[PDB]
Amino acid sequence: QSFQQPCLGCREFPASFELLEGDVPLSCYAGEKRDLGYMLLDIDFERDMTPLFFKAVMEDGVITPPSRTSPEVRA
RNA sequence: GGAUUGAAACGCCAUGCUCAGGCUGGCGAGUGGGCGCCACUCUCCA
Repeated sequence: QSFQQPCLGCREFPASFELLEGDVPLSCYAGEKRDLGYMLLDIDFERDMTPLFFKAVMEDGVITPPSRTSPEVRA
């Protein structure tokens, strides 16, 4: 069930979804590391729609952004 | 039931492959070659 059909960015791109109850499978670049540069973290609606950026790096195809609620990132 | 740099967003209207031209004039299948040599229907019952 759902409140509405999810989309991959734009409404013309629907997404099929599933719930996982087990282990994460392997990934295509499981044994490679890669750099992305800076990326968008989130948008601050409360302080008049202000964006935030952070540093992105991929290794084993897993990326771990910092918490967007953390105050220090709001500078 | 606030917010996926999102919520809305046509590649569209229409256009001849056309007019016309001979595969034609003409050339012998023709000269001549034995089906021949010889062979019992024949031996019986008023």
